[PDB]
Amino acid sequence: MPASLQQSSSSSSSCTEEENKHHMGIDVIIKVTKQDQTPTNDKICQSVTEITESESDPDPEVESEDDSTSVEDVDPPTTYYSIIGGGLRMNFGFTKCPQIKSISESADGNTVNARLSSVSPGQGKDSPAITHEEALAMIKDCEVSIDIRCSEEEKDSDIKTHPVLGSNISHKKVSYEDIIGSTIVDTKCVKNLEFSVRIGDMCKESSELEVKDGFKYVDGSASKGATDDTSLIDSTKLKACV
Amino acid sequence: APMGSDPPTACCFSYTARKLPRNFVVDYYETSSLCSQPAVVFQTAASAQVCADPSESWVQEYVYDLELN
Repeated sequence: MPASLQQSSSSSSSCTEEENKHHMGIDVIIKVTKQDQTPTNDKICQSVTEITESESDPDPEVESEDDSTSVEDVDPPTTYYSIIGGGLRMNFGFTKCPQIKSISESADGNTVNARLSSVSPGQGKDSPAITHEEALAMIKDCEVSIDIRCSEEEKDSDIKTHPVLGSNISHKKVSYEDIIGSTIVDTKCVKNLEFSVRIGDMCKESSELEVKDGFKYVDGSASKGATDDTSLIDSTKLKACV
Repeated sequence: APMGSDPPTACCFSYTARKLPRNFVVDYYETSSLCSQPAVVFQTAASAQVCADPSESWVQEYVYDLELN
């Protein structure tokens, strides 16, 4: 009975009370349809590999940073991920975008989905908050890349019976902001591919701080279109891959 | 050695807005041609590959630099 009480002001305990502050997070749902050729593969949440640039300037791995001074002028690193599963290998590089703390996945039929997003305050995980200035600044530079490939690792699934932590944000229709960067897809194992992203407050929408983007990939046919990606996938069948 | 039928390929769909300093660019590669909308792709250190519009000078200068050293 942890009576230690997680304080209250903690960004992890609850939302802040500083009007000029918001809990900026991110949500990136994705639905991919397998080709009628690819073999069966339900083994989802096979594994996940988190990586990040040398960041700051602790010890550049053989000239991996500025190679010289590194105060705080400019030095934006990229967080990469390689969530394997569903016979597919999905990877994305978040640059200057909220820190993802929630990773889930699931399989249904000949398609597989993946929920990549940040955690809302009061979930047991950090969820920093900043001012509108830094918010508008981030939502602008924030860019996420993608590069799916055909896997074959028949390894087992590594999940946790612990419910998936949501960002409390909905993929409704709102201001359009080009956040999705490059998107490489090997037809060899991906017929369709829907992209949906969002960035805003995890406590309460703020319109200006709310934005969205996405595309529709079908049989090699792409198409930009801001639509209600709220039902794009069943947020219930999601499973934390740890 | 009969080439495949007509299997689509990787063709830039969108470019990154933020330019990644050379420090995070050890190599690069170009899309293809089967798509009348090519572009230049650059590699990094903690990512993989990311397309880039060749319409921006810095993208060209970056390529010219990798062509030499």
